[PDB]
Amino acid sequence: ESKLDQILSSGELKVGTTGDWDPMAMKDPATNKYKGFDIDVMQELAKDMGVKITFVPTEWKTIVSGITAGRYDISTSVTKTPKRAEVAGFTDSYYKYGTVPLVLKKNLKKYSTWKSLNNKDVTIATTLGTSQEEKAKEFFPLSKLQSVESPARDFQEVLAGRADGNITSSTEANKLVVKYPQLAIVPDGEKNPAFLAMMVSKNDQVWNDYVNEWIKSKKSSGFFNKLLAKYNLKSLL
Ligand SMILES: C[N+]1(CCCS(=O)(=O)[O-])CCCCC1
Repeated sequence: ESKLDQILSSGELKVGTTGDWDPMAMKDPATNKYKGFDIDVMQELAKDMGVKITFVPTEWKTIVSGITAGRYDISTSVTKTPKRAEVAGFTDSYYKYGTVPLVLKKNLKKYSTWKSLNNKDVTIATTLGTSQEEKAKEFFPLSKLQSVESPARDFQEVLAGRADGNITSSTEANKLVVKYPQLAIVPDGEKNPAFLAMMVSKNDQVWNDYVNEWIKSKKSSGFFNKLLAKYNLKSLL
């Protein structure tokens, strides 16, 4: 009695999404249309299945519960975690991210390593009260900290030369180095690597297999790496 059967017979694929994640899954302000990388992924899957997508709004706090309860067939991208996998299935991953450091480009030879940013003479900008700030204290215990309060942005301090570096997700960094060509990712790998995947019911092997099969097929023609580039996004190796 797999969801695969129900999706094909009904002609409808139900997709749970928060719609508040630029540029993975957003709603267009005026029109209220869903757009973004995960939306295009789901459009392609429904096209290949010969079915229509139904978007089912949810929030971060309930999006996993929407899978467990059967409010939708599949989620948009979420971070795969052991805790989440106790209750939900995940598809294969198509996007790897982690924490990386940003500096001004001109200061690359000076700050080419994590260790170079961990020094009494270096200032690291952080955002006050965040997860990110706690990680900066872990990675750069010898450095001087500039902890600014939202809405002030940590990266703006780096732009202004008031701090030498900051850290953020590779996703955000990729976006920032696009917008501010004067910035660069310190090329010394990433910390706390993690993976985005779609959730499906933990108890429906047949549907889980079907989506993984489709992902494998798409990967063989570079579909996801091309779609990531469409959005100027890039997966870590
Ligand atoms: C970066 N992000 C997504 C995190 C989603 S997670 O699966 O990791 O729980 C964007 C939207 C709000 C929440 C934070």
